[PDB]
Amino acid sequence: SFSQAVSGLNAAATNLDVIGNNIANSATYGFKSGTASFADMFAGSKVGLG
Amino acid sequence: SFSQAVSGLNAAATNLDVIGNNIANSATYGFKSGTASFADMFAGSKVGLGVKVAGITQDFTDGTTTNTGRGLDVAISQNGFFRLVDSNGSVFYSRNGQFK
Amino acid sequence: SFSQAVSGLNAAATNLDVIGNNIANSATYGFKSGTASFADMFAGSKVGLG
Amino acid sequence: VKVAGITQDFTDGTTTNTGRGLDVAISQNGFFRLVDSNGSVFYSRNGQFK
Amino acid sequence: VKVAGITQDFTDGTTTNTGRGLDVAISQNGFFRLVDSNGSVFYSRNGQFK
Amino acid sequence: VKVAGITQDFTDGTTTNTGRGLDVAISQNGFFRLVDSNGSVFYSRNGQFK
Amino acid sequence: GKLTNGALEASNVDLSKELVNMIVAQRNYQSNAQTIKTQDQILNTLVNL
Amino acid sequence: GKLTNGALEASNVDLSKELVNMIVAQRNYQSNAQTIKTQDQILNTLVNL
Amino acid sequence: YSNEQEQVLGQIVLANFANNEGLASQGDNVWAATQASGVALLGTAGSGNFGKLTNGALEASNVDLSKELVNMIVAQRNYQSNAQTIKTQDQILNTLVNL
Amino acid sequence: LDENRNLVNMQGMQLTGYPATGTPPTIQQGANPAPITIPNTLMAAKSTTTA
Repeated sequence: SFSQAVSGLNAAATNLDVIGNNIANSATYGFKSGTASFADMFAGSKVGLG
Repeated sequence: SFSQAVSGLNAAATNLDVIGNNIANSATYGFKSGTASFADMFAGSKVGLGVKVAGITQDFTDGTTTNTGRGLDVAISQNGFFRLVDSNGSVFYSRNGQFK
Repeated sequence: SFSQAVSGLNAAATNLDVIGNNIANSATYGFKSGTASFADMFAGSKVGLG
Repeated sequence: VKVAGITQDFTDGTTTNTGRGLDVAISQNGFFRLVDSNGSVFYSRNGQFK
Repeated sequence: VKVAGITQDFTDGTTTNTGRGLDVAISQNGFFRLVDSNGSVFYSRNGQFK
Repeated sequence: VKVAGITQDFTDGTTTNTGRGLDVAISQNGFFRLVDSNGSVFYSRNGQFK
Repeated sequence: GKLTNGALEASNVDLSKELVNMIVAQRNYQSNAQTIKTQDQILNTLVNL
Repeated sequence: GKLTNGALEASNVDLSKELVNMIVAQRNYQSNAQTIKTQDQILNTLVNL
Repeated sequence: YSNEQEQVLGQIVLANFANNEGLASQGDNVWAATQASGVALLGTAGSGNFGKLTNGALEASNVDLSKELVNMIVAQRNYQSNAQTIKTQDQILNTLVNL
Repeated sequence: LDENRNLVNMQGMQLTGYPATGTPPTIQQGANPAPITIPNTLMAAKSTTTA
């Protein structure tokens, strides 16, 4: 199905986005770095959903 | 007839899906890759009847211990599991040490 | 009658079925490929039976 | 032959991401009790609200 | 068409120097003779010796 | 091709002085023997203690 | 096993080994689907006979 | 179950599963056209006889 | 073990059969010895008529798709040939019965 | 493995093999095989007899 692929793809989109923001703010002063934290998803079945 | 195909066909589809999940989870920290294991079926005759999926088995070989520098980030090196609980009271087990 | 043909027809289906299973069993780990073997028949007369 | 019944696979699907405020997800068994204007009561799973 | 057979090439390749002591390489015709477990006499040319 | 195995080259390195006291190197074959808190026995070659 | 502080654990999923498997999985699924042709043709064949 | 503020539930339906069911339904339904046709043809023989 | 020793919790036992192709598959990927299929004829993994046990490896599917993708086609063409026979058989019987 | 700690495949079939007896344990060569198991027990302190 398309569900897991879409979820992974728009998760990697945010993963690139946070790196882009971190790079763009590599010169600000009161800045704390950012990182994404993911968590996979399962239904009642044994096969995952993204 | 169709039984020899569609059932096996299903297996193939399922395989791709789990593969996709691996690709979709190559960045999650507390994740374990999973692979499908199949098994044939037979009637009383000498002809097959397709394939049923037997089990989605994970591979618990430990990964790389990448660091972050935060204090509340611990990682297991061998066999073991963090024991988590929920508000209701149920129990769970995990390996992601990214606490808070 | 149908005997000279229908049996072979059934045989043909089996020859296909044993292939289909092998197509389906192309991902299992302990499988062994399988084929079929046939044999003609002869009645009292010298005409084949199927 | 017959029709014993018409069933529905109640295995919950994927939880998408929309970012809106008035969107809610149900991770397991659980329903939303809604009322009609006249006072009737139905039960649904849609998370679209406003 | 059949497959008349598979023919191996018996030209001597290059001679890499690894520095270990328990390893050799044959320069011309000749094969190492080995016997495993029960019996049987196998022939080889690899020089990596445990 | 089957990966027969990953071998290790056990020649000695270059002896480098560091000026500390809790550090010893071996000039030829030999291994330091260490005990784990779990009682397991391990062997090593880096001489740098605490 | 020991608990290392200030570190986490990777996903142990290697991409160089999964992309090659996905090609085989796709072509295997296509080959499985190829039987439905003969099978559907046979059925049509049995019916239109 | 649990809740999540900002999300939606999918349709839990798969096309790859469903199309092949539709094929066997197309083939299985036809396999019933043949029984009714051979069940009526025989009767057409009797009335003409 | 934690006492720098190790037990022997068992040894894997193989099974070599003089006759083959009599092993009746039993659903799951297991075979059963039947009549004339031969006795179990046990034996360890070391010597005799037995093979090595590679650790961490698994058997392949023993099928090459290129081979059956054409056997399927030729078997199909055989199937419509049969059907043309059986079509002819139905046709023949048809003309005679209506006559 | 299993909760009963047995060498079992994907369908509930115990792997069978030669058992081991004696102290120190050693396998047999003609015994009827019994299902292999991985007990979580402790070794006993066997006193010295020869040196």
